[PDB]
Amino acid sequence: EIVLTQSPATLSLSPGERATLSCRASQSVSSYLAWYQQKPGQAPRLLIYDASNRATGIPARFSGSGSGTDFTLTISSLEPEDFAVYYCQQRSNWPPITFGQGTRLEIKRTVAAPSVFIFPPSDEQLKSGTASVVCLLNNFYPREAKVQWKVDNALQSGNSQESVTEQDSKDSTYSLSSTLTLSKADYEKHKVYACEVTHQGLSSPVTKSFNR
Amino acid sequence: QVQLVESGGGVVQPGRSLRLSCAASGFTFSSYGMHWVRQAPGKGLEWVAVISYDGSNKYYADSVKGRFTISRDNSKNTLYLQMNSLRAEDTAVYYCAKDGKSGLLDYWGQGTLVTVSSASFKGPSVFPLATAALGCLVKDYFPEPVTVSWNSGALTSGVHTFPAVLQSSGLYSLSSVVTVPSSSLGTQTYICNVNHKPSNTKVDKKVE
Repeated sequence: EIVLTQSPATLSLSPGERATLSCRASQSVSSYLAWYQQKPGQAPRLLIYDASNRATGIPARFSGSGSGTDFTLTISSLEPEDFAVYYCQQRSNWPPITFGQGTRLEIKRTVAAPSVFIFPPSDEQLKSGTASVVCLLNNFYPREAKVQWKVDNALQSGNSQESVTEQDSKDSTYSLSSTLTLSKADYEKHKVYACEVTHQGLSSPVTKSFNR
Repeated sequence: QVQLVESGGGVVQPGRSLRLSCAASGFTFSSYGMHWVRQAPGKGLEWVAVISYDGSNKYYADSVKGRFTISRDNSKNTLYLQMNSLRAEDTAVYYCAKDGKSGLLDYWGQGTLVTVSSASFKGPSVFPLATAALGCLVKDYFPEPVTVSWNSGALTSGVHTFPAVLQSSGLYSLSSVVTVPSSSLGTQTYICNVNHKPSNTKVDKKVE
């Protein structure tokens, strides 16, 4: 088993920039190193084979170097095309065949604050003996944020789920939904309901809240 | 003209069986050797198995062995995955790949999705979420996937349809949102159109 390491995880870049991608082996894999492109909801595709070789149909913006433990992926000028996920893989020592974990290429943009929205549970859910509390994080950059739930000032762990959008193709934004799950009974017992938003581009953190 | 098409996936119960297929066109299937790779949700690549030339030689990843078998009908050009004893974690898109002429994955297919659940087929409930934001809450459905529309597709703009969560339940939940002029709003009607096909479930929800 070769461990492959990809650095960074995330690359945040503009179009036209040079792109440089890294892959470290755990022992020498010699020259046996591949690179793979995966655009979203598609499959993998081969870029580089054996460090240094272009695959068919693969444009010349795409490049690689290295030997032993040390590998590079080169893109010369970013097409927007190229903002994707990139994997490395060894054929030196297998099985198992191994992959890198991925680098993702993000569009880099100006820092954007969220956009914060709170949703009380509906009416109609209330009956199913449902209750969902919903907090919205609108169109923000970069991707790291933090939600905190609070119920009558008790903060909530383990009771929550969150999702994130893909990068906005016009905005280059991210959005997030947080779901607070909760008993009807619990719901009723409590008064104050509160989503607390912590982000890079806020002076301070934002709190959206409601009284049941 | 190299094509690969996977078939065979499914919802499948923990403990059971599932066969996958990989139809090759375009090349010497029979000269190649073949793999399967797998892609859990939110997650990276994971090599599963390899079959030779010849059928003679078969390697398996550790997490799979004794459960999975790799095989091959050369002469209907087809690659096979037999999955016994399915667990929860075997949930993944399953890709078939062509070995080059190696350990190199030359050509991949588009994949086929395998979902491993004791959970019962279900439609969603569709709750309302009332510079303005609005949307719909799509609770407690199984399985994937689901579609959202706003105003029959006439609203596109300021739309966020969020990826689904799994549920302790084993049901899915989700959100679609939209931002809008507070202006509008008196006055413009908003309806989220929800399609959940594996249940034959359609819901139209006015939010106001």
